Amino acid sequence: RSVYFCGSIRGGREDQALYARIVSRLRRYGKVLTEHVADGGDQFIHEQNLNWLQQADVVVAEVTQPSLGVGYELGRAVALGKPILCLFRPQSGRVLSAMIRGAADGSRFQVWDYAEGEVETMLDRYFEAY
Amino acid sequence: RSVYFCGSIRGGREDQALYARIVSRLRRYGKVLTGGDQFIHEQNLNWLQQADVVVAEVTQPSLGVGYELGRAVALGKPILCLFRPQSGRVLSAMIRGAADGSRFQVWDYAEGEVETMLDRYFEAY
Ligand SMILES: O=P(O)(O)OC[C@H]1O[C@@H](n2cnc3c(NC4CCCC4)ncnc32)[C@H](O)[C@@H]1O
Ligand SMILES: O=P(O)(O)OC[C@H]1O[C@@H](n2cnc3c(NC4CCCC4)ncnc32)[C@H](O)[C@@H]1O
Repeated sequence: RSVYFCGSIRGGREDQALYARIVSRLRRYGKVLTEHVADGGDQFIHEQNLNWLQQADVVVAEVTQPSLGVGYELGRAVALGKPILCLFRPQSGRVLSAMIRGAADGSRFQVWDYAEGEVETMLDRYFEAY
Repeated sequence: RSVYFCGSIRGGREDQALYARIVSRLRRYGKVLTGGDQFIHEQNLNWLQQADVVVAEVTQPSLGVGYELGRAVALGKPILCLFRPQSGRVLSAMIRGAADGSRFQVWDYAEGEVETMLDRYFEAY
């Protein structure tokens, strides 16, 4: 089973520690294809990621930090019909993009509010139901 | 003929005045098309499917602008991305790496140059 994890890089690395926790937890549920997010130029990066996205069985995104790449990955993922879980922290004090919040089906595309400490329990809840 | 314009909102409205200028200039080249959030998403995707060209100002990081570009690429839309390196920011590798120089172009520009960059692209067309 393949999992594609999305999180901000050039959008900012403020949530890196949280990304590492998410990736560690995701390894219980499959192979994390994009593990370097939590640590040939741009063309290669893009194509390598697109190939991984096509292979992935599920896409998990932490969407608290605004990022073009995370948004782009989610857009491509929806077009591929992938099951998507977005995780957002309201305590950040920001309001989540209407385009992400509004993409929610509440089934194939889920957007869940969580508190920083609960990330592991949220992922367990999703992958128990998956 | 019809144009979808993308720019950061909840990502930050720092460049809002610039966006307005982009939109004014786009009017010469086509019709600019652009629960609560569910409706906004549905409306925008409808416009995106109808669009003949997609233009995005990608200087301010934004999930929504990224998502629009992802959806637009999957639909094979011609895409122009405009980026300001004098902002001090480095552009997303996923956006820059998506470019192919034809159906997906990324153009670096300086403050005051945006209209001429638009004129060139739409004169291609
Ligand atoms: O850099 P932004 O915040 O626009 O996008 C981050 C998202 O887009 C993908 N991404 C962005 N830059 C990446 C990247 N960059 C290289 C590794 C560090 C410097 C260049 N490598 C792999 N994936 C990348 C990641 O999977 C991540 O989820
Ligand atoms: O809000 P972010 O920065 O994630 O995304 C902005 C992009 O996504 C679309 N968008 C986001 N919020 C929108 C919106 N209303 C939101 C609901 C209250 C104000 C913002 N109305 C129309 N389009 C919107 C725009 O076309 C814009 O290009």
